This record gives sequence, C-alpha cells and structure tokens, in this order.
Amino acid sequence: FVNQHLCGSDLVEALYLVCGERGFFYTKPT
Amino acid sequence: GIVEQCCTSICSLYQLENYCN
Repeated sequence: FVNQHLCGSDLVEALYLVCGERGFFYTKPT
Repeated sequence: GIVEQCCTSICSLYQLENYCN
C-alpha cells in the first residue's frame, strides 16, 4: 500500500479503493 | 476516526480495511 497522510477526499478514495463494494465509514454515492 | 490515524497520522491498508463497512 502506501504511507501517506490521507484526509477525506484522499482517504475516502483510499477506502473506496481499499473497500470498494463493501463501502466504508464516510458517505457512499447514493 | 479513520481521519485521525490516517490524516493526523499515517494509516495502513489494514487500518483502512477496518473501516470497510
């Protein structure tokens, strides 16, 4: 993976990237 | 929240995985 300071946009995307379909703690599209 | 460990500090995939629903 990577060792960066992820925040919301970068993090969320990091989750959508990691979690993908499973969704994740923040706000899915709809 | 995931933000503290990842944004205030550097997180890890596994830590990112923890939050996948």
